[PDB]
Amino acid sequence: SKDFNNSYGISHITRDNMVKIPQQQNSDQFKVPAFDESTIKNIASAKGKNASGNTIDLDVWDSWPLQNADGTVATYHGYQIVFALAGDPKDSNDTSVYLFYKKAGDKSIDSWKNAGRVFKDSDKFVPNDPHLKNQTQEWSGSGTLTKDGKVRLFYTDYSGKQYGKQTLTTAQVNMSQPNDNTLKVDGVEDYKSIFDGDGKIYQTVQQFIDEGGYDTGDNHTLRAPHYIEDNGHKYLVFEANTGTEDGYQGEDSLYNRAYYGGNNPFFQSEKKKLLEGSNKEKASLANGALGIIELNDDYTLKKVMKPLITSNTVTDEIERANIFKKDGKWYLFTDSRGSKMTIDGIGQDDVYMLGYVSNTLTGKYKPLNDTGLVLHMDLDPNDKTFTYSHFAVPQTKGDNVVITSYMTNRGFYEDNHSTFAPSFLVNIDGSKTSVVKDRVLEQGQLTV
Ligand SMILES: [Ca+2]
Ligand SMILES: [Mg+2]
Ligand SMILES: [Mg+2]
Repeated sequence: SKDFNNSYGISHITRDNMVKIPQQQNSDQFKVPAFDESTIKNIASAKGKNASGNTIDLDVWDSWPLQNADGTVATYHGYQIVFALAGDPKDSNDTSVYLFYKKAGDKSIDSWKNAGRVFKDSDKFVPNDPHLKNQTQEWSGSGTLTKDGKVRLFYTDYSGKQYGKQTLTTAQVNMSQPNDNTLKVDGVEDYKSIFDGDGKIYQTVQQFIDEGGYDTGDNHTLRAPHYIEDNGHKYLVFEANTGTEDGYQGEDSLYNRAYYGGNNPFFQSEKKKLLEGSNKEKASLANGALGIIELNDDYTLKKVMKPLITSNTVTDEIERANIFKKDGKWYLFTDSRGSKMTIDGIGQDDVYMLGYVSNTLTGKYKPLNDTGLVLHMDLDPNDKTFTYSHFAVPQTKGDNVVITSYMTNRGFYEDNHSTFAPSFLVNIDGSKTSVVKDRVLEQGQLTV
Protein backbone atom coordinates (compact mmCIF):
# COMPACT_ATOMS: atom_id res chain seq x y z
CA SER A 1 0.00 0.00 0.00
CA LYS A 2 1.43 3.28 -1.19
CA ASP A 3 0.46 6.92 -0.61
CA PHE A 4 -1.80 8.35 -3.29
CA ASN A 5 -4.54 10.88 -3.94
CA ASN A 6 -7.82 10.04 -5.65
CA SER A 7 -10.93 12.14 -5.12
CA TYR A 8 -13.03 9.91 -7.46
CA GLY A 9 -14.40 13.19 -8.79
CA ILE A 10 -16.44 13.74 -5.59
CA SER A 11 -16.14 15.74 -2.36
CA HIS A 12 -14.90 14.46 1.00
CA ILE A 13 -15.27 15.13 4.70
CA THR A 14 -11.62 15.26 5.63
CA ARG A 15 -9.66 14.36 8.75
CA ASP A 16 -7.83 17.73 8.86
CA ASN A 17 -11.20 19.45 9.13
CA MET A 18 -12.74 17.00 11.61
CA VAL A 19 -9.75 17.09 14.02
CA LYS A 20 -10.35 20.82 14.57
CA ILE A 21 -13.98 20.34 15.67
CA PRO A 22 -13.15 19.40 19.31
CA GLN A 23 -11.48 22.80 19.93
CA GLN A 24 -14.01 24.73 17.81
CA GLN A 25 -17.34 23.27 18.99
CA ASN A 26 -17.66 24.91 22.45
CA SER A 27 -19.03 28.16 21.01
CA ASP A 28 -22.52 29.70 21.02
CA GLN A 29 -22.15 29.79 17.20
CA PHE A 30 -22.71 26.01 17.00
CA LYS A 31 -24.26 24.87 20.27
CA VAL A 32 -27.79 23.49 20.07
CA PRO A 33 -29.74 25.84 22.37
CA ALA A 34 -30.38 24.78 26.00
CA PHE A 35 -34.09 23.96 26.16
CA ASP A 36 -36.75 24.68 28.84
CA GLU A 37 -37.10 21.23 30.42
CA SER A 38 -40.20 21.90 32.55
CA THR A 39 -42.44 22.82 29.64
CA ILE A 40 -41.74 19.94 27.20
CA LYS A 41 -44.94 18.08 26.28
CA ASN A 42 -45.67 14.79 24.48
CA ILE A 43 -47.55 15.10 21.20
CA ALA A 44 -51.06 14.66 22.67
CA SER A 45 -52.45 13.27 19.39
CA ALA A 46 -49.59 10.71 19.00
CA LYS A 47 -51.73 7.69 19.81
CA GLY A 48 -51.82 4.36 17.98
CA LYS A 49 -53.45 0.89 18.34
CA ASN A 50 -51.46 -2.36 18.50
CA ALA A 51 -52.32 -5.91 17.34
CA SER A 52 -54.35 -6.44 20.54
CA GLY A 53 -56.40 -3.27 19.78
CA ASN A 54 -55.03 -1.29 22.72
CA THR A 55 -54.37 2.43 22.35
CA ILE A 56 -50.78 3.44 23.14
CA ASP A 57 -49.16 6.84 23.68
CA LEU A 58 -46.39 6.75 21.05
CA ASP A 59 -42.77 7.67 20.90
CA VAL A 60 -42.44 10.05 17.91
CA TRP A 61 -38.88 10.49 16.61
CA ASP A 62 -37.38 11.34 13.13
CA SER A 63 -39.87 13.72 11.48
CA TRP A 64 -39.99 15.62 8.17
CA PRO A 65 -42.38 18.24 6.81
CA LEU A 66 -44.22 18.00 3.54
CA GLN A 67 -42.15 20.32 1.35
CA ASN A 68 -42.50 22.36 -1.85
CA ALA A 69 -39.95 21.38 -4.50
CA ASP A 70 -37.58 24.20 -3.32
CA GLY A 71 -37.52 22.83 0.24
CA THR A 72 -39.90 25.36 1.82
CA VAL A 73 -42.80 24.02 3.91
CA ALA A 74 -45.88 23.18 1.81
CA THR A 75 -49.38 24.35 2.61
CA TYR A 76 -51.69 21.48 1.75
CA HIS A 77 -55.36 22.53 1.70
CA GLY A 78 -54.71 25.00 4.54
CA TYR A 79 -52.56 22.62 6.62
CA GLN A 80 -48.89 21.97 7.23
CA ILE A 81 -48.10 18.24 7.26
CA VAL A 82 -45.35 16.35 9.10
CA PHE A 83 -44.50 12.69 8.54
CA ALA A 84 -42.85 11.05 11.57
CA LEU A 85 -41.62 7.64 12.73
CA ALA A 86 -43.60 6.41 15.75
CA GLY A 87 -44.30 3.26 17.73
CA ASP A 88 -44.67 1.71 21.17
CA PRO A 89 -41.85 2.89 23.49
CA LYS A 90 -41.71 -0.72 24.76
CA ASP A 91 -40.84 -2.20 21.31
CA SER A 92 -37.65 -0.83 19.75
CA ASN A 93 -38.47 -2.57 16.46
CA ASP A 94 -41.95 -1.08 16.17
CA THR A 95 -41.47 1.72 13.63
CA SER A 96 -44.10 3.17 11.26
CA VAL A 97 -44.68 6.42 9.33
CA TYR A 98 -47.48 8.49 10.77
CA LEU A 99 -48.98 11.62 9.24
CA PHE A 100 -49.45 14.63 11.54
CA TYR A 101 -51.18 17.88 10.54
CA LYS A 102 -51.84 21.40 11.83
CA LYS A 103 -53.73 24.40 10.42
CA ALA A 104 -51.17 26.69 8.77
CA GLY A 105 -51.78 29.55 11.25
CA ASP A 106 -51.68 27.47 14.50
CA LYS A 107 -48.38 27.24 16.37
CA SER A 108 -48.60 25.20 19.59
CA ILE A 109 -47.64 21.48 19.85
CA ASP A 110 -51.24 20.87 21.01
CA SER A 111 -52.55 21.93 17.59
CA TRP A 112 -50.92 18.95 15.87
CA LYS A 113 -53.50 16.33 14.95
CA ASN A 114 -52.81 12.74 13.90
CA ALA A 115 -54.19 11.24 10.68
CA GLY A 116 -52.69 7.88 11.75
CA ARG A 117 -50.36 5.58 9.82
CA VAL A 118 -49.71 6.28 6.14
CA PHE A 119 -49.71 2.51 5.51
CA LYS A 120 -51.78 -0.50 6.52
CA ASP A 121 -49.71 -3.66 7.20
CA SER A 122 -51.36 -5.28 4.16
CA ASP A 123 -50.22 -2.48 1.78
CA LYS A 124 -46.69 -3.86 1.24
CA PHE A 125 -48.06 -7.02 -0.32
CA VAL A 126 -50.19 -5.29 -2.97
CA PRO A 127 -47.65 -4.07 -5.50
CA ASN A 128 -45.57 -6.25 -7.81
CA ASP A 129 -42.26 -5.39 -6.15
CA PRO A 130 -38.94 -7.21 -5.44
CA HIS A 131 -38.52 -5.87 -1.86
CA LEU A 132 -41.66 -4.59 -0.13
CA LYS A 133 -42.86 -8.01 1.01
CA ASN A 134 -39.71 -8.32 3.18
CA GLN A 135 -40.13 -4.97 4.99
CA THR A 136 -40.15 -5.11 8.84
CA GLN A 137 -39.88 -1.35 9.66
CA GLU A 138 -40.58 1.93 7.88
CA TRP A 139 -37.65 4.33 8.25
CA SER A 140 -37.22 8.03 7.41
CA GLY A 141 -37.38 10.01 4.18
CA SER A 142 -39.03 13.12 2.78
CA GLY A 143 -42.32 14.38 1.35
CA THR A 144 -43.08 16.65 -1.54
CA LEU A 145 -46.21 18.45 -2.69
CA THR A 146 -46.27 17.91 -6.49
CA LYS A 147 -47.23 20.66 -8.94
CA ASP A 148 -50.45 18.66 -9.52
CA GLY A 149 -51.20 18.88 -5.75
CA LYS A 150 -50.36 15.28 -4.90
CA VAL A 151 -48.80 14.16 -1.58
CA ARG A 152 -45.71 12.25 -2.66
CA LEU A 153 -43.85 10.34 0.04
CA PHE A 154 -40.33 8.94 0.10
CA TYR A 155 -39.24 6.65 2.92
CA THR A 156 -36.89 3.78 3.76
CA ASP A 157 -37.98 0.11 3.56
CA TYR A 158 -35.93 -1.60 6.29
CA SER A 159 -35.85 -5.40 6.44
CA GLY A 160 -34.54 -6.95 9.66
CA LYS A 161 -34.95 -10.41 8.10
CA GLN A 162 -32.77 -9.54 5.08
CA TYR A 163 -29.71 -8.50 7.18
CA GLY A 164 -30.80 -4.91 7.69
CA LYS A 165 -31.45 -4.28 4.01
CA GLN A 166 -32.63 -0.72 3.28
CA THR A 167 -34.45 0.30 0.09
CA LEU A 168 -35.41 3.80 -1.05
CA THR A 169 -39.20 3.56 -1.52
CA THR A 170 -42.05 5.85 -2.62
CA ALA A 171 -45.84 6.12 -2.59
CA GLN A 172 -48.52 8.69 -3.30
CA VAL A 173 -50.74 9.25 -0.24
CA ASN A 174 -54.38 9.89 -1.10
CA MET A 175 -56.02 12.41 1.22
CA SER A 176 -59.53 13.72 1.85
CA GLN A 177 -61.27 16.30 4.13
CA PRO A 178 -64.41 14.83 5.84
CA ASN A 179 -64.90 18.10 7.79
CA ASP A 180 -63.35 21.55 8.57
CA ASN A 181 -60.56 20.38 10.95
CA THR A 182 -59.79 16.85 9.76
CA LEU A 183 -57.46 15.41 7.08
CA LYS A 184 -57.99 11.73 6.35
CA VAL A 185 -55.60 9.25 4.79
CA ASP A 186 -57.79 7.48 2.19
CA GLY A 187 -55.06 5.06 1.12
CA VAL A 188 -51.95 4.94 -1.06
CA GLU A 189 -50.99 4.18 -4.67
CA ASP A 190 -47.90 4.03 -6.91
CA TYR A 191 -46.21 2.24 -4.00
CA LYS A 192 -42.83 0.84 -5.03
CA SER A 193 -39.12 0.31 -4.33
CA ILE A 194 -36.88 2.76 -6.17
CA PHE A 195 -33.29 1.87 -5.35
CA ASP A 196 -31.36 -0.56 -3.12
CA GLY A 197 -27.75 0.03 -4.26
CA ASP A 198 -25.68 -1.15 -7.22
CA GLY A 199 -22.34 -2.35 -5.81
CA LYS A 200 -19.97 -0.08 -7.81
CA ILE A 201 -21.20 3.40 -6.81
CA TYR A 202 -23.12 2.47 -3.66
CA GLN A 203 -22.65 -0.52 -1.37
CA THR A 204 -25.39 -3.21 -1.40
CA VAL A 205 -26.67 -5.39 1.47
CA GLN A 206 -25.35 -8.36 -0.52
CA GLN A 207 -21.84 -6.89 -0.15
CA PHE A 208 -22.52 -6.65 3.55
CA ILE A 209 -23.69 -10.26 3.70
CA ASP A 210 -20.75 -11.58 1.62
CA GLU A 211 -18.04 -9.90 3.73
CA GLY A 212 -19.51 -11.63 6.79
CA GLY A 213 -22.40 -9.49 8.00
CA TYR A 214 -22.74 -8.13 11.50
CA ASP A 215 -19.62 -9.83 13.02
CA THR A 216 -17.43 -7.63 10.81
CA GLY A 217 -18.22 -4.24 12.37
CA ASP A 218 -19.24 -2.87 8.96
CA ASN A 219 -22.32 -0.65 8.98
CA HIS A 220 -24.32 -0.84 5.76
CA THR A 221 -26.69 2.07 5.08
CA LEU A 222 -29.08 3.06 2.28
CA ARG A 223 -31.71 5.36 3.68
CA ALA A 224 -33.24 8.79 4.41
CA PRO A 225 -34.08 9.76 0.80
CA HIS A 226 -34.50 13.51 0.47
CA TYR A 227 -36.31 14.80 -2.63
CA ILE A 228 -35.07 17.84 -4.54
CA GLU A 229 -35.54 19.41 -7.97
CA ASP A 230 -33.01 21.29 -10.06
CA ASN A 231 -34.03 23.04 -13.27
CA GLY A 232 -36.29 20.40 -14.78
CA HIS A 233 -34.71 17.33 -13.11
CA LYS A 234 -35.80 15.38 -10.01
CA TYR A 235 -33.45 13.68 -7.55
CA LEU A 236 -33.19 11.86 -4.27
CA VAL A 237 -30.26 12.58 -1.99
CA PHE A 238 -29.69 9.91 0.60
CA GLU A 239 -27.41 8.30 3.17
CA ALA A 240 -25.38 5.42 1.71
CA ASN A 241 -21.86 4.01 1.57
CA THR A 242 -19.40 3.92 -1.33
CA GLY A 243 -19.19 0.97 -3.71
CA THR A 244 -16.16 -0.74 -5.22
CA GLU A 245 -15.26 1.92 -7.79
CA ASP A 246 -15.67 5.30 -6.03
CA GLY A 247 -13.30 4.70 -3.10
CA TYR A 248 -14.48 1.63 -1.20
CA GLN A 249 -13.80 0.75 2.42
CA GLY A 250 -10.53 -1.08 2.99
CA GLU A 251 -7.08 -0.73 4.53
CA ASP A 252 -6.00 0.94 1.27
CA SER A 253 -8.36 3.89 1.91
CA LEU A 254 -6.03 4.88 4.81
CA TYR A 255 -3.37 5.83 2.22
CA ASN A 256 -5.62 8.17 0.24
CA ARG A 257 -4.63 11.83 0.81
CA ALA A 258 -8.09 12.93 -0.46
CA TYR A 259 -9.61 11.79 2.85
CA TYR A 260 -7.09 13.57 5.05
CA GLY A 261 -6.78 17.05 3.52
CA GLY A 262 -4.20 19.40 5.01
CA ASN A 263 -0.61 18.86 3.84
CA ASN A 264 1.91 15.97 3.76
CA PRO A 265 3.17 16.25 7.38
CA PHE A 266 -0.42 15.97 8.74
CA PHE A 267 -1.22 13.17 6.34
CA GLN A 268 1.94 11.26 7.44
CA SER A 269 1.29 11.73 11.21
CA GLU A 270 -2.47 11.10 11.04
CA LYS A 271 -1.99 7.99 8.88
CA LYS A 272 0.64 6.61 11.28
CA LYS A 273 -1.62 7.39 14.26
CA LEU A 274 -4.52 5.58 12.58
CA LEU A 275 -2.44 2.53 11.65
CA GLU A 276 -0.89 2.19 15.12
CA GLY A 277 -4.06 2.78 17.21
CA SER A 278 -7.40 1.16 17.98
CA ASN A 279 -9.19 3.25 15.29
CA LYS A 280 -7.51 1.43 12.40
CA GLU A 281 -10.30 -1.11 11.80
CA LYS A 282 -13.19 1.31 12.15
CA ALA A 283 -11.45 3.90 9.93
CA SER A 284 -10.81 1.22 7.29
CA LEU A 285 -14.49 0.18 7.34
CA ALA A 286 -15.72 3.80 7.33
CA ASN A 287 -17.07 4.72 3.88
CA GLY A 288 -20.25 6.77 4.47
CA ALA A 289 -21.67 8.79 1.54
CA LEU A 290 -24.45 11.19 0.65
CA GLY A 291 -25.61 9.59 -2.56
CA ILE A 292 -27.70 10.99 -5.39
CA ILE A 293 -29.95 9.42 -8.01
CA GLU A 294 -32.00 11.08 -10.72
CA LEU A 295 -35.64 9.99 -11.05
CA ASN A 296 -38.02 9.96 -13.98
CA ASP A 297 -41.26 11.86 -13.55
CA ASP A 298 -43.09 8.67 -12.46
CA TYR A 299 -40.52 8.49 -9.61
CA THR A 300 -38.68 5.45 -11.03
CA LEU A 301 -34.88 5.41 -11.10
CA LYS A 302 -33.45 7.18 -14.17
CA LYS A 303 -29.71 7.40 -13.39
CA VAL A 304 -27.41 6.23 -10.59
CA MET A 305 -24.97 9.07 -10.01
CA LYS A 306 -21.69 9.43 -8.16
CA PRO A 307 -22.04 10.52 -4.51
CA LEU A 308 -22.06 14.21 -3.65
CA ILE A 309 -19.70 13.72 -0.68
CA THR A 310 -18.14 10.87 1.36
CA SER A 311 -16.75 10.38 4.86
CA ASN A 312 -14.15 7.70 4.03
CA THR A 313 -11.99 6.91 7.13
CA VAL A 314 -14.07 9.26 9.32
CA THR A 315 -17.38 7.44 9.80
CA ASP A 316 -19.64 4.83 8.23
CA GLU A 317 -22.71 6.88 9.22
CA ILE A 318 -23.60 10.30 7.83
CA GLU A 319 -27.32 10.52 8.45
CA ARG A 320 -30.39 12.61 7.63
CA ALA A 321 -29.20 13.78 4.21
CA ASN A 322 -30.58 17.26 3.52
CA ILE A 323 -30.04 19.65 0.62
CA PHE A 324 -31.60 22.88 -0.69
CA LYS A 325 -30.79 25.99 -2.68
CA LYS A 326 -30.18 29.32 -0.92
CA ASP A 327 -28.64 32.45 -2.47
CA GLY A 328 -27.88 30.70 -5.78
CA LYS A 329 -25.89 27.94 -4.10
CA TRP A 330 -26.65 24.39 -2.95
CA TYR A 331 -26.27 23.66 0.79
CA LEU A 332 -25.72 20.07 1.84
CA PHE A 333 -26.18 18.88 5.41
CA THR A 334 -25.82 15.62 7.35
CA ASP A 335 -26.16 14.46 10.99
CA SER A 336 -23.44 12.33 12.50
CA ARG A 337 -22.52 10.90 15.91
CA GLY A 338 -19.12 11.17 17.49
CA SER A 339 -19.53 7.64 18.87
CA LYS A 340 -19.19 6.32 15.29
CA MET A 341 -16.34 8.60 14.27
CA THR A 342 -12.58 7.83 14.43
CA ILE A 343 -11.44 11.34 15.31
CA ASP A 344 -9.29 12.19 18.36
CA GLY A 345 -11.17 14.47 20.79
CA ILE A 346 -14.61 13.54 19.46
CA GLY A 347 -16.39 11.41 22.07
CA GLN A 348 -19.43 9.29 22.86
CA ASP A 349 -21.87 12.10 23.69
CA ASP A 350 -20.94 14.37 20.72
CA VAL A 351 -23.63 14.67 18.01
CA TYR A 352 -23.29 17.03 15.07
CA MET A 353 -24.91 18.55 12.06
CA LEU A 354 -22.26 19.13 9.40
CA GLY A 355 -22.74 21.41 6.39
CA TYR A 356 -21.23 22.14 2.98
CA VAL A 357 -21.85 24.44 -0.02
CA SER A 358 -21.46 24.09 -3.80
CA ASN A 359 -22.13 26.34 -6.77
CA THR A 360 -23.80 23.45 -8.61
CA LEU A 361 -25.71 20.33 -7.57
CA THR A 362 -22.91 17.86 -8.43
CA GLY A 363 -19.99 20.30 -8.11
CA LYS A 364 -17.38 20.63 -5.37
CA TYR A 365 -18.83 20.83 -1.84
CA LYS A 366 -16.75 23.00 0.48
CA PRO A 367 -17.11 23.01 4.27
CA LEU A 368 -19.19 25.64 6.15
CA ASN A 369 -17.41 27.42 9.03
CA ASP A 370 -14.03 26.12 7.79
CA THR A 371 -14.40 22.65 9.39
CA GLY A 372 -17.98 21.79 8.30
CA LEU A 373 -19.40 22.17 11.83
CA VAL A 374 -22.93 23.66 11.96
CA LEU A 375 -24.50 22.21 15.16
CA HIS A 376 -23.19 20.50 18.29
CA MET A 377 -25.38 18.61 20.75
CA ASP A 378 -23.47 16.75 23.54
CA LEU A 379 -26.16 16.16 26.17
CA ASP A 380 -26.01 12.72 27.77
CA PRO A 381 -28.57 10.31 26.19
CA ASN A 382 -30.39 10.26 29.58
CA ASP A 383 -31.01 14.02 29.50
CA LYS A 384 -34.70 14.77 29.06
CA THR A 385 -33.83 17.60 26.64
CA PHE A 386 -31.51 15.40 24.54
CA THR A 387 -32.25 16.16 20.84
CA TYR A 388 -31.45 14.19 17.69
CA SER A 389 -32.13 14.07 13.93
CA HIS A 390 -31.63 17.85 13.56
CA PHE A 391 -33.00 19.03 10.21
CA ALA A 392 -32.64 22.40 8.47
CA VAL A 393 -35.92 23.73 7.00
CA PRO A 394 -35.51 26.53 4.43
CA GLN A 395 -37.85 29.49 4.67
CA THR A 396 -39.72 31.70 2.22
CA LYS A 397 -38.02 34.93 3.37
CA GLY A 398 -34.86 35.84 5.28
CA ASP A 399 -31.46 34.30 5.99
CA ASN A 400 -32.58 32.05 8.85
CA VAL A 401 -33.49 28.34 8.50
CA VAL A 402 -35.68 26.63 11.10
CA ILE A 403 -34.03 23.61 12.80
CA THR A 404 -36.39 20.83 13.80
CA SER A 405 -35.35 17.76 15.82
CA TYR A 406 -36.89 15.17 18.08
CA MET A 407 -36.48 15.41 21.85
CA THR A 408 -35.91 12.64 24.45
CA ASN A 409 -34.53 9.18 23.61
CA ARG A 410 -36.95 6.40 22.69
CA GLY A 411 -38.15 4.37 25.69
CA PHE A 412 -36.01 6.28 28.22
CA TYR A 413 -38.87 7.72 30.33
CA GLU A 414 -42.23 6.46 31.51
CA ASP A 415 -44.02 9.81 30.96
CA ASN A 416 -41.67 11.73 28.69
CA HIS A 417 -41.84 10.19 25.25
CA SER A 418 -39.88 11.08 22.15
CA THR A 419 -41.59 14.26 20.97
CA PHE A 420 -41.07 17.31 18.72
CA ALA A 421 -38.20 19.37 20.15
CA PRO A 422 -38.69 23.14 20.38
CA SER A 423 -37.57 24.42 16.98
CA PHE A 424 -34.82 27.06 16.69
CA LEU A 425 -33.12 29.22 14.11
CA VAL A 426 -29.77 29.14 12.37
CA ASN A 427 -28.45 31.99 10.21
CA ILE A 428 -26.84 31.01 6.90
CA ASP A 429 -24.67 33.58 5.15
CA GLY A 430 -22.18 32.51 2.48
CA SER A 431 -19.91 29.87 3.98
CA LYS A 432 -20.84 30.87 7.57
CA THR A 433 -23.62 29.72 9.87
CA SER A 434 -24.68 30.77 13.39
CA VAL A 435 -27.35 29.70 15.87
CA VAL A 436 -29.69 32.60 16.58
CA LYS A 437 -29.20 33.08 20.32
CA ASP A 438 -32.22 34.94 21.51
CA ARG A 439 -35.12 33.02 20.00
CA VAL A 440 -36.77 29.67 20.67
CA LEU A 441 -39.88 28.43 18.76
CA GLU A 442 -42.78 26.10 19.59
CA GLN A 443 -42.21 22.36 19.81
CA GLY A 444 -42.35 21.16 16.21
CA GLN A 445 -42.74 24.65 14.71
CA LEU A 446 -41.79 24.60 10.98
CA THR A 447 -42.16 28.17 9.74
CA VAL A 448 -41.55 31.70 11.03
CA1 LIG B 1 -18.48 0.52 5.55
MG1 LIG C 1 -29.51 29.46 24.69
MG1 LIG D 1 -32.06 -3.02 -6.99
